[PDB]
Amino acid sequence: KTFDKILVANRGEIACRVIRTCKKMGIKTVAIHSDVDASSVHVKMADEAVCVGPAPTSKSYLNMDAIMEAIKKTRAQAVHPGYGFLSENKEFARCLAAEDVVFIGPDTHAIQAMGDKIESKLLAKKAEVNTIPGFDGVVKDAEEAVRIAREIGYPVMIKASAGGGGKGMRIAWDDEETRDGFRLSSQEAASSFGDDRLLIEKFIDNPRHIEIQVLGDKHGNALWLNERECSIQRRNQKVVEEAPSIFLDAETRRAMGEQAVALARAVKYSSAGTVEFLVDSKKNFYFLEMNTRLQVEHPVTECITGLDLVQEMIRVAKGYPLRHKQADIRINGWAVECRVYAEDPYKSFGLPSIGRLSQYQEPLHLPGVRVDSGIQPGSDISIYYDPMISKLITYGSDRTEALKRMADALDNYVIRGVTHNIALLREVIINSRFVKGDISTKFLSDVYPDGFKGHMLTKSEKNQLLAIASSLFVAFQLRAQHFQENSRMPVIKPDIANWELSVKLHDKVHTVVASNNGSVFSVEVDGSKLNVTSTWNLASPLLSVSVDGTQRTVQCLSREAGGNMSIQFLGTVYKVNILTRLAAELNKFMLEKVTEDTSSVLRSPMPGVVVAVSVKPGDAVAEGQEICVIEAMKMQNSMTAGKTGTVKSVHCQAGDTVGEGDLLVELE
Amino acid sequence: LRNVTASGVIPQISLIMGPCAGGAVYSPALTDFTFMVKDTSYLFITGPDVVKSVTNEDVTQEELGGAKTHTTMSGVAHRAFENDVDALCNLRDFFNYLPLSSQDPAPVRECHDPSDRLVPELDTIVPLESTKAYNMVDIIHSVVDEREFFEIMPNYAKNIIVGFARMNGRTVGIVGNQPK
Ligand SMILES: CC(=O)SCCNC(=O)CCNC(=O)[C@H](O)C(C)(C)COP(=O)(O)OP(=O)(O)OC[C@H]1O[C@@H](n2cnc3c(N)ncnc32)[C@H](O)[C@@H]1OP(=O)(O)O
Repeated sequence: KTFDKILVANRGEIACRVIRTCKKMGIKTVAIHSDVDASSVHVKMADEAVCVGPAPTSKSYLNMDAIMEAIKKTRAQAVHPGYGFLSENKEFARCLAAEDVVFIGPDTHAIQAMGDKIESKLLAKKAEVNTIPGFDGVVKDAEEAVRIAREIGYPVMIKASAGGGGKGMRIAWDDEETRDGFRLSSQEAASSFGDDRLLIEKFIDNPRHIEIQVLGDKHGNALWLNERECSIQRRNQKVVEEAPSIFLDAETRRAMGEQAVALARAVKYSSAGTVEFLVDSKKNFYFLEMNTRLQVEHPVTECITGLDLVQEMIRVAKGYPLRHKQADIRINGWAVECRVYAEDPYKSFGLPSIGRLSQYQEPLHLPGVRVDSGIQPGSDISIYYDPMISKLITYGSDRTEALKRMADALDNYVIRGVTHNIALLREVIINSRFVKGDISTKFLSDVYPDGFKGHMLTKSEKNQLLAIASSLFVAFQLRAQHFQENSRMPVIKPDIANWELSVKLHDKVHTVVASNNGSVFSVEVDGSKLNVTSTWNLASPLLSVSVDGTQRTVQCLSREAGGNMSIQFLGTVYKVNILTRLAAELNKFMLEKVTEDTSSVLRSPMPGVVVAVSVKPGDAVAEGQEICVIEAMKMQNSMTAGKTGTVKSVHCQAGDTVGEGDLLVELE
Repeated sequence: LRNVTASGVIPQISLIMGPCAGGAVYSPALTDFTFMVKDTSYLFITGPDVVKSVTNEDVTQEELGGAKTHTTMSGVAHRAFENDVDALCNLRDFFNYLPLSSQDPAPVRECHDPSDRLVPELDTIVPLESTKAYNMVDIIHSVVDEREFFEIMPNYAKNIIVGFARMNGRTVGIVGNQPK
C-alpha cells in the first residue's frame, strides 16, 4: 500500500504536521532533533527519534552526513524534509538518492531548472504565461525613451542598465516625464558610479501578491488549486494570508490556474509547489516566480479545497497518480490564516524576543478554528530558530464569518512568557481596508508610517475598558473579604454599598463609581451607565464578561496592591492604575522622584571567570538575549541583556577574571 | 517587655514611616516583620553627627541607616516600598496572609484555582546539565494559587528564597534555593 517508515528532516509544527498525517496513514515516523530540541513536541509525537547535533542548525539540521547516518540507522524508506533546511539542497538529494531512499519533494532537475532567473523567465515564455517585454538595448537619445515605450506599453520605468538603490530610477506614465526622467538620469548618473546607460521596462501600480498552488503527478498530470492572497507582510515575510482572494472571478481563476499548470508540465514538476503572480489595479496578471517546496501557506488552502497536502505528497512519492480531477476542486467557504511570532511588533515591526513559556492555551473550543503549533508549555524560544509560535487558521462560510471567528480566536489565545504579535494581527484583520479588500503588498507601510502603536480606543470602548477594569478591581476586593468563619474571632464584612475609584489610564484620570448587585456590577464612568455581568472566576486566564449586551473577552496579566493592573483588551495591553478615592486624594502629596534607567550597563552579578561572550561591538541584542557567561562554583551564570539595540563596547573578554559589579558589556 | 511577651502569641508587624533613633530602633528587632519606605525611613541608634565626632569616618543619613542599606545589606528590613500610599496598600495585602493569633490555624480563603490541575511547564525547567542554572521562582509561581507570591527581602541573601503564598486557599510558607 504505502511506506512503512518515513523520516522527517525538520523541527516544529511542520514536523508535527507530517507525524499526524503518517499516524493517520499507519506509517511510523522518525524525527531528528538537536540537543536543545530533545524535548520539543515533534520529538515526543514521533515514534523514533535520533539526535543529530548541537543547538546551531548548521550542525544539526543542515548536517546532511549525520542525517544520512540517522536515515540508514533507523532503516527509513522515504525522507520528507518539509521546507526551509534541506528542501532545495541538491547535494543532500543527490547523496540521498544514491542510497535508494525515496525523497519526498522536488527532484534535482526541478531545483536546478528554477535555479536562477534566466531559466525561470525562459520557462514563462515557453509555457506562454506573460513576462512583459522590455527594451533589449540601451536608450541613448532623448526621443528613444518615449518612442520605445509607445511601441510596448504605457506605464514605463527608467532604471540603470546595472545597479540599484535608486541609481537614476524614476517612474513615468506619459511621454513628458518619460523624456524628462531619461535625460536627467543620463546626464547625472555618470557622477555616481560612472555609468549613464539607461534601460526601460514596464511596471505595475499598487501590486497584490497572489499565489496559485499546483500538485504535480509523476504520470504527467497536474492540477491547480485555489489561489492565496498574500499581501500583508513585513520584512519580506508574510504574516496574514487569505485563500479565496477577492481579486479573481471564476474566469480569471481558470485562466491563471491553467498557466500555473503550463509551467509545471513543461519542467515535469511532479511535486507540489507554488507559482507566484503579481496583479495590478486593472486585473492584469504577470508571472513572478515558481517555487518548489511545500509552502508555509499551505494550511489555508486546505480548509476550502478539502484536501490533505501531506497525505497526497506521500502517495505521489510512492508512485500513485493524483486521486482527484480538476472538476472536483472548488471553494467550499473562506479561510484566513495568521502567523504568530515571538516578536515585539513595536520595534520596527517584529523584533525577536527571547524566552520561556509559562502559560499557553490554544483556542480550540471555538467553532471553525484550527491551530497548528509545534510548541507545548515549557518550551523555550531562542535565537537559533525563526521565532515561530503557531499558525492560527480560521474558516467559515463567508468572508465576514471567517474574519469574526478569527477575531474571537485571537482574544482567546493565551501566550505568556514571551512577547508576541497578537495586537498587530487583531488590529489588521479589523481594518476597514482589509475588510473591504483594498490591500496592497505595502499595506502595512502606509497604515503605520511611524511604526505600530497598538489598538486605538474610541469613546465607547474606553468606557467599556474602564467599566471592566473597575468591576474586576472590586471583584478582587470582595473576594479578599470572604474567610472561613473563625468561631473565636467573628469576622464582619464591611457594608460597602459603593466603590468610589479614581482610574488613571494613559494621561487621563476618570471618575468611576461602582456598586455590586450580585453577578453584575453597575458602573458609572464619568456619567455613563454600564452594566458588567460575569461569573467572575478570578483564576482563569480567560475572563468572559458582558458589558451592556456586548460580549467581551479580556485577560488580566498582572496585578499589584498599589492599584496597577495590566489588562489585555482587544489584543492590546493597557496599563491602568486604580486607586480608591482616599488613596488618590492623598497620593498627590507624594514627591515625584525619578530614577535613571541604566539598562544599557551590563555588570557581572557574580564573581568568576568569563568563559563566553556572544557579542562584539555592533552585534544586535534582543531583550533576554544571552550576552556573557561567567563560571564559578561549578555553575555557569548566564547574563542577559535588558535592552534591545546593538553593543557599543565589550569590556571583559573570555579568559578574563571579573568580580561582583564589574562592567562586562555596554549597550547603545 | 510587651513585645517579648507577645512573641509567638500574636503577629507583630512594624512599618517604619520615617526616621527612628535611640531606643525606639529596637522595637522592630522584637517584632516579626519590619518594613520601610524608600528614601523616607531610617533605622539607626546614633546619627551621623556622633559617628563623625567619635571616629574619623564620613557618612550621611541615607548611608548610615537608610532603607536601601537595611533591605540590601544588613538584613534588618524585610522590604522597602516606594512611598507611603503603596506601602500601606501592600501592608493590607500582607495582613491577609496571617492568622490573628497563634491559637488559630492558618487562614483559609475562597479560591477559584482548581486544586487538581497540572503544570506541564515544570517538566523542562531543570536542565540535564549540572552547570546550568535556572530560576527557582518559575517553579514557585507555577505551583501557588493563581500565581501570586509574596517575596520577603528580594535584595538580601538572594541565594535563598522565602515568602508567603496560598495553595487551595490555605496560607503556606515557601522556602527554597536559588541556583542562579
Ligand atoms: C542614646 C539614646 O538611645 S537616647 C537618644 C535620644 N534621642 C533624641 O533625643 C533625638 C535624637 N536627636 C534628635 O533630636 C534628632 O534631631 C532627631 C533624631 C529627632 C532627628 O532630627 P530630625 O528628623 O531632623 O527632626 P528635627 O530635630 O529637625 O525636628 C525639629 C523639631 O522636632 C522636635 N525635636 C527634635 N529632636 C527632638 C528630641 N530629641 N526631643 C524632643 N523633641 C525633638 C523639636 O521640638 C523641633 O521643633 P521645631 O518644630 O520648632 O523644629
